[PDB]
Amino acid sequence: KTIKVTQTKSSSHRLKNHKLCLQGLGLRRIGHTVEVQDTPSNRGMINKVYYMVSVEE
Amino acid sequence: STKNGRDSNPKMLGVKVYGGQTVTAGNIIVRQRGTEFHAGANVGMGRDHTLFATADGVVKFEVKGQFGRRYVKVET
RNA sequence: GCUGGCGACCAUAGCAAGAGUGAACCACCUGAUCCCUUCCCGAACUCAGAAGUGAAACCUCUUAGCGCUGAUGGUAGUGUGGGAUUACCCAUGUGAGAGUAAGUCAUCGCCAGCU
RNA sequence: CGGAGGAGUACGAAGGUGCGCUCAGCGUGGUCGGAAAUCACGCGUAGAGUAUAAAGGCAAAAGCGCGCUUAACUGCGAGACCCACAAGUCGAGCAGGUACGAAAGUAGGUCUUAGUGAUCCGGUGGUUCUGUAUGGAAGGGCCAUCGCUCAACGGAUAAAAGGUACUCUGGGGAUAACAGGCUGAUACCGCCCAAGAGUUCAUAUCGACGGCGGUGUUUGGCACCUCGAUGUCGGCUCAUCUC
RNA sequence: CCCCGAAAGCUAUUUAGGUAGCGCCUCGGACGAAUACCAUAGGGGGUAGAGCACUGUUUCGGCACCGAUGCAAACUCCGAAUACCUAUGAGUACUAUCCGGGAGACAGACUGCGGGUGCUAACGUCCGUAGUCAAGAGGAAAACAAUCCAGACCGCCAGCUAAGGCCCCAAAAUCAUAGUUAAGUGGGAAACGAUGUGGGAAGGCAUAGACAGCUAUAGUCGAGUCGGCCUGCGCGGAAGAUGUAACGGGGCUAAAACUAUGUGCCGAAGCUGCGGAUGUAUACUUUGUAUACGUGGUAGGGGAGCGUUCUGUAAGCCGAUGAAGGUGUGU
RNA sequence: UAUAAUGGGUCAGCGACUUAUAUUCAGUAGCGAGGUUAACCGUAUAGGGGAGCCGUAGAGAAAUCGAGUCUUAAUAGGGCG
Repeated sequence: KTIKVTQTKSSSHRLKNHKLCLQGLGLRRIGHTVEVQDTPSNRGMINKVYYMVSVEE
Repeated sequence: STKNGRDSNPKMLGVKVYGGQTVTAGNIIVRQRGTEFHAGANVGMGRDHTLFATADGVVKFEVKGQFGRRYVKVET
């Protein structure tokens, strides 16, 4: 029902919507791990920033 | 010396209210130089081919008729 | 089942060719007296009527001839990340146009006449 | 200081309305008459037209005729578009008075987008506003309207050209002339293909039409360094490197 | 000392290196989900591509038309991805909006992508869009604002990593397994030239005897031989001025080069560990306390303080048992 | 900008957002539908001095009306309150 997402790269130079996706998932720094509901709305934000996150499914 | 170098001010034409939005009577829907869109139900046409709403409701676009004209109407 | 009027829809519904229809309906049809009419003309519009014909017209049926509709697969393009700089390659998402197989001689509604 | 064109108007009908009508082209015949005037019948087909440039449009034709007419009205105006301001644009609907229709109705100029000029100062018409003691008046206000190539078109004044090598000040390497830098069109040098010339014979020596590079001596392009100064055309003296 | 933090744009200007309104910054007040990211649903398009149905333009046939065949910023029978507008919804986040006090700024630069101009020149010039610098330190690039990794509150002789690396200068593999190169290619470049070498798919001739050589098609001999296509890495083409000077250097050839795979390690002011300070908010319903999130900064805006001279407090308090001032030391 | 762009040979002392008036906003204090005096008098920071100023009502060019008022033929509509 829930998945864990970890930020693996810096977000300082990314696109505005990509930074907002990270913030809307709740990730705050490199190495941060959060646990979020497994819903299509959360999956969209995860997929948009796939290149700098790691999902423990 | 070039013989060119002129242009006119912009006119800001285009669609102002898209399909599925709600309107109040008097709202402008389409600014257009000619009749690219035609007025359906509850939609009026101005002297410069502007399309506006004459009733409150939801805007809907369609293609209709024997000529395939584009129509925009308002559903109450 | 045939005919007429008004609509939905706007070619898979259209054009073209061929063939049928007169009981009623419709169409031609008679001539021009009064209504009405032509920058001339009863050609159209209009009136008053049934001596003829379904010839033309309009409708109905048949035909893939012209047209129209049209996959699947592939190709081009393209958002994000990475690698390169004649404008490509990889991962991921998306995906035409043209062409090919194939389809089509429409489908419904309201009212009124004639069997 | 990119590529192409237009405007500084026109119209009392070329506006309103009711009714009515379709273009252009080609082919056949028909006196002058034919490439192409007008008549008649067909064929296929928006290729015509829309006062004017282009674009977006145009069958209920927005194109084209006829009769009657003045809605090219007055007071407005829900609601929007556009927008720094000042401005600009569309508008259903209500009241009064009209025009055309038998009528449902249509009409607040023209298919639309250019045809324009703020404020100040003055002129004209109107006005149940004001009126320096009072009654008037003059003057002022309000409503309508007139006088701009103020075109450098947000218009500094009602009113304005030149010289300076006799010159001066405040600034700029925000910006030119020298040298440096980037670039290499141009310049110079090299290579590829090879029609042909060479009595025969492309390549001893040349080498057309075309193609690919190198260098950083020319003419240039750019404006990065220097304008609180990098101060030189040639000659003299003295050089050092490349091939 | 603490907190936040721009712009080099639009419009107008006898304006262009000035200024004004708007855009962007800050502070106070009001008001709280009205906001944003993502998903789903609704919507218009005429760009990329493509095409020849219009407008132009193009070649070859047949008789302006018919059949084949190309092209287009100002062509379109067609036509995306993205972007944009609206409604609903989960989660996350101090979001959105309104009213006022104070500004600064209106010389930008480079890089990637889409273009105009220029010669598909320029560290050239003018737009759109994103990142960085400007106003940003650290690590990697030999050195190198604008590239890559990453956003510095303070202290530590603790640990893990990113980009990039692991023979020595100089931290970490002279690590492991397969190949390729002989050019110091690696560690600058084109048309073009060549039996350099590795791999691959076909084809021709041949032990009733092939290719070359050799004797007059036959003959000695005794197996392969021949000519092309695709592809990996190399070679020539390749000339400049101060001094090797086109791997940073030393040096490197079953590499310390290139290609593929794997196991470890080094590596930053990033992350973690320990100690300390400070801002904002929630709850403790004084507290000065815990928790959560923050603390790079130019022009600017806001907040809080240290010292100096003078007036009152002061006819007080300190001072020849030594004031102010000067010069050392400690804290 | 290490810049081969500007300025400074060094030390000590001096050297640049002030003052008056008006106005607006914010803090703070008094009073509060009210608040407050100016010149001046005054052996005088007191106490007197209410002229004046701000607030308490808008609309309209104005005359005028007034919680309404302007525009209009309109009690419609619309603008400011």
